[PDB]
Amino acid sequence: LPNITILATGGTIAGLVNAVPQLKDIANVKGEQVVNIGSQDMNDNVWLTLAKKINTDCDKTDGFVITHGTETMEETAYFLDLTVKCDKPVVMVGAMRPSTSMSADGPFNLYNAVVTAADKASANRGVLVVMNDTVLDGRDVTKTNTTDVATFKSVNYGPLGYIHNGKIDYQRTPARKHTSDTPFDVSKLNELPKVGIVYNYANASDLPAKALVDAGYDGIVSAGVGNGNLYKSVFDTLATAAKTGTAVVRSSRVPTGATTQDAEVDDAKYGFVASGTLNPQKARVLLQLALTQTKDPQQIQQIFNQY
Amino acid sequence: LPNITILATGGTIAGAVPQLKDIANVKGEQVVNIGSQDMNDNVWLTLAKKINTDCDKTDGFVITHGTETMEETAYFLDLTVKCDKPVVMVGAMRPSTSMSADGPFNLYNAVVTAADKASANRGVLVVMNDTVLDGRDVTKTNTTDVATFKSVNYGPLGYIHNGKIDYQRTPARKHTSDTPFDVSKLNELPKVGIVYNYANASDLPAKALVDAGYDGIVSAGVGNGNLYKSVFDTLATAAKTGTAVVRSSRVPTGATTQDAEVDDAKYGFVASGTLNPQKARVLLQLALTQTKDPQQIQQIFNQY
Amino acid sequence: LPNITILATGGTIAGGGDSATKSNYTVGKVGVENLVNAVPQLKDIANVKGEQVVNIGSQDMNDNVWLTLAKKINTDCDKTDGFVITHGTETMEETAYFLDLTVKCDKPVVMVGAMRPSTSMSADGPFNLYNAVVTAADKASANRGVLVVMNDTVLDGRDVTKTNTTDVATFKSVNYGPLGYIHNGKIDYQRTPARKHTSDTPFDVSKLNELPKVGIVYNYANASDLPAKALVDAGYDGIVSAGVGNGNLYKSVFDTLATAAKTGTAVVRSSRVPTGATTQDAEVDDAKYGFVASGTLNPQKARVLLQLALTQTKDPQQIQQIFNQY
Amino acid sequence: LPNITILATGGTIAGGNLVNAVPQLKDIANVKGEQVVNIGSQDMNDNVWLTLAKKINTDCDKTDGFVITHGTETMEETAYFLDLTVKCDKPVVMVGAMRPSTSMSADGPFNLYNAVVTAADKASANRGVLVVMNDTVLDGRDVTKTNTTDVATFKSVNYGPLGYIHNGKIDYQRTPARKHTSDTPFDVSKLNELPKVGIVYNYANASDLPAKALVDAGYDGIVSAGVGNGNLYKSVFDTLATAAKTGTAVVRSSRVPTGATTQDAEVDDAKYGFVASGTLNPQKARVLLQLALTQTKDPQQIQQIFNQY
Repeated sequence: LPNITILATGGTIAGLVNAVPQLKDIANVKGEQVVNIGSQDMNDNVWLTLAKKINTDCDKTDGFVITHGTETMEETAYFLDLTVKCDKPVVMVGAMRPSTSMSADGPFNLYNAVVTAADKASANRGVLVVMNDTVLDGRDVTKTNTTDVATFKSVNYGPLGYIHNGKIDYQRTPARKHTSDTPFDVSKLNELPKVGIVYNYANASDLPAKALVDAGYDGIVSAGVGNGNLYKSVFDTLATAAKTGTAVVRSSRVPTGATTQDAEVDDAKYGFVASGTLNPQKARVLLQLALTQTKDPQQIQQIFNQY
Repeated sequence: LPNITILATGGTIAGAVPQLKDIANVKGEQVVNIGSQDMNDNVWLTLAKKINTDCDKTDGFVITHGTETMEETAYFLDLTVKCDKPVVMVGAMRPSTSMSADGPFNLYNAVVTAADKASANRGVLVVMNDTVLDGRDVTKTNTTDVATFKSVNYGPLGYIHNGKIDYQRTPARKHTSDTPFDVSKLNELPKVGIVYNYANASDLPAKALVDAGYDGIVSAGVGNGNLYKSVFDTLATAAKTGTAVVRSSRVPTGATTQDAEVDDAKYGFVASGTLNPQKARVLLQLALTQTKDPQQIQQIFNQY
Repeated sequence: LPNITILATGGTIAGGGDSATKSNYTVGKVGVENLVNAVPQLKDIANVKGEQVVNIGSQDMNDNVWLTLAKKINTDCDKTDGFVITHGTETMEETAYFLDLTVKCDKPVVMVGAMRPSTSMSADGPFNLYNAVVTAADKASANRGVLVVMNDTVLDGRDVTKTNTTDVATFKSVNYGPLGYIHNGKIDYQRTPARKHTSDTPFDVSKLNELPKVGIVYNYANASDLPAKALVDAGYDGIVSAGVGNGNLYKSVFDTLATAAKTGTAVVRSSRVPTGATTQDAEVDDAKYGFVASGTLNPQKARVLLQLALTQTKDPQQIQQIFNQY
Repeated sequence: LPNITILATGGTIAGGNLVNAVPQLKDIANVKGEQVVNIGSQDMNDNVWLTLAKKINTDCDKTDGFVITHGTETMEETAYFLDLTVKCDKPVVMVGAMRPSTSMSADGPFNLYNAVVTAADKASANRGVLVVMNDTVLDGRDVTKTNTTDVATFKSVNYGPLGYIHNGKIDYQRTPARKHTSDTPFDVSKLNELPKVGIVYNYANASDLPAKALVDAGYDGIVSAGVGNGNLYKSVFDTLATAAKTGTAVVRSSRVPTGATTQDAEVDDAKYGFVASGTLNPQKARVLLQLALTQTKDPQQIQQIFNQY
């Protein structure tokens, strides 16, 4: 029986081997509370702590399972998918319903979560998210509904596998480079570059973007309209901010599809970076990491076409 | 034949479409000519006033418009148009010069819809990719796909095949002539901005708006309308002083619900239901022309 | 508190289970009682009582269960505030649309089921059950036709279908969307069906003892016409074709159906494609062959309407008007 | 430029050969074209399938890649057949139109440009047979028609597309895992007919006649479009259990459009000799069953086949 480590970052999602005695029939389960906060307050600090831990105790066990809140689970998963160097399955799991309500999704999610982490096939596929009998990759997965237990879907490329009765039928694996193939190492960092997001919409104010420049942010991510477009005010503010070193990334408020390279905006003339299929939140995770390597817009783009 | 007035706000989306002479006597006039990413309050008031002013001179209106903020203009017109004739919007996701451009057939179908007597009393309508969609619920789901506009929470109202519409639904929230919103006497609208939530979110953006005396702030929260700590503080205090705060969500479907995760009564906050951040901004604005009391905005937010 | 009656048709979707035959009235009654006890919270929103009308897996649903359910609901209308019917998920969408068409009662009738065994981890039964009761007890659910409540969403009997084989979120209205969503015991209703249902249809099954025979044939590359010929040779009143694309037919299937239609069999062209309408005279010249186009109705659902239409008329044009009204 | 062979199977999907209808075609490849057949896809059949496979596997060495024009109705069926039987390693891309070529906003022209664009990409190879529709690249195993009239109807409903196409460039982030093309034991080059496989539908009060008729005419295999996770109406179950006994191959699939029919979940497969088709819908599963029947009539082995391709 495999040894599996459950790393908690918050409250319990089930009720732990007491809560779900079935866990004992699939693996040797050990657990440790790494931190305790709501996911809406997730930060650089916790992020760095988790990747560090995973990298540290990586040889001490056969796989990890991370309980996390759902609010920003898509952010954390992507950051780990980029920064973890361990070659053992790292699986994230949460619950849409409180462990004390009727029909709590937590226990079964957990069990499937463990099952996934403990399957030899689950290795080498990146940081994984297991929700609603589905295995999802940390890159494409995202929360598509506010309350539904089925909210987590890889909206662009789809799931990796499905789980029935503790058996998984994998029929896909991600192509973009992840984990041990990324040049990203935070083992040595204590803080990450400052990157923020601004939203576009009709009559968009420039203050938010201006306020970010004046605080000297390293990076700004634009959640544009349509295929990455920006409202006049935001555009001007960002283009000058792209000439004073601030790395500017064009992404989109639209939940599926890519923000293509020089199509709607002449990225070249201004030095903007197109996020591709990464939503504002994810594009932010990648800008942050790239800004610990280079500061060259032409080099950040190449990063966005690879990871 | 019916008389149809096309109101253009941008470049063409077709080319024209000779088949249109088969369904209506079509008239048109440019109103503005901008990409929709720079759409603003001015164009809005202008479109509404015109619609309400020429309302009797036509059998129905068709508005050509860019796809980026269509869902925003649609809802505003949905709340402010007092005309009882069909108002329908169309765009094209492909340039008219392109192979397999969608604009031409989209426009045809748009006119078909405005010319159908059954299209009345349904609110402002968006017609794309052979589907009729209501102003409130429609949003852009994909950056480039021709089938991008979907009513992701409650579904479409009708589908069009060979020029006829199978209508099986009608929006229940109040719209057009049933709203207390009159923008005729207006030349300006309350200032409402939007801030995004995410891990480590900065409170600067939220701070800047407050410092500029914005009338209202819409939060695009994480999950069911939750806020990152810093943002939460800034916004809680801001509400104490008289700023209208609306919790909406960055998550594309599902409602941001009243008092589930955040204690709305305690902090003077408003929950937007199924309105996304950008649509939530539209109703908050108009709401601000009526009241400023949180419980009254909340009730407006439950009605329209 | 409202009085809600639960009519069960199969296994228990919440709790531990009996293993009882439940053919005995008294025992069936005790079986629905154990449900209330399995979901204590049900006591805070309604006085719940009930009985076991039948007990079969839903793969074995049949005309007889339907005539019974319909008659029962129509008969007990006065005695209660609303109905909640527990049903297996396999053919839930068929039963819902039959009731949607034959129920004359004006109180809410709501169907509910579960994709997970009630003894399973994270069983969905209990909460579906609770939310069905909430829906049945809400005065705003009145007049919306028969309803299916699953996974916090209120659905209408006409458009609802099962989209996935095992997902708890499988029930969706794939063409027109849901009617309302339930958060914390409250329903956000923003739509209501526009097609006539329940008391506004002319279908009365109250004196009926059996229904016209209607079967379904599938189309695919190289399809055989034997299945179609079998239903005709047995004298079926009607045949529904699950066609390819916009209701098209494979060559051999067309030939058989053309003759069937000319000699008394009612023929409805539907589609195996899970969303969108099979439209009149688009891909097939319906008027020349005497065929009916099903609209957004899928094969199973179109079967349900063709049966009812055949109690009224056997004329294709009249039947076609019916597929356009219900 | 690559030499791309457009094989057409019906009317033209562009034009109000196709090279003059889509001038842009010439910027990206050398187009040669033959009309292999001219039927509407609702009449697609075993003979055309046998013909198409042999063709591609014949002229494999003579070109850089294939673009097959096909009606939408059974596209998803041919796609899978050719996915189990093509032996070429060059890209074989399928494509069609949901709107008539003479139509306003016809989709055929751009669809075609993109199929050619797809067949010419060095990346598009070793991914199985492909179906390119509406700016998307889909494998022939999961792709299926989702709506009766929507130009966007083709989706791989269980696993997602292989890539997206913008301005002539493909962003591939997925390749199909199941074995396809050259890695399959399935060889049709010496065949003239395929085993006889039919489909029966399940629903409330379902008749057993359709099933009985296939059995009595001695079909080799039958595919059940079941309810839920492949379950069967009583009467149909019965007829089917005996059929297996009489040596008929029986595969449980589902009328439900997504998700998998699981083995020994709702029906005791071992007890009756049934095979559960997994994520294969009833018409995709007939294709695999026919092929598998050209190697074995053993249930346990057919199953295993449904678990590999």
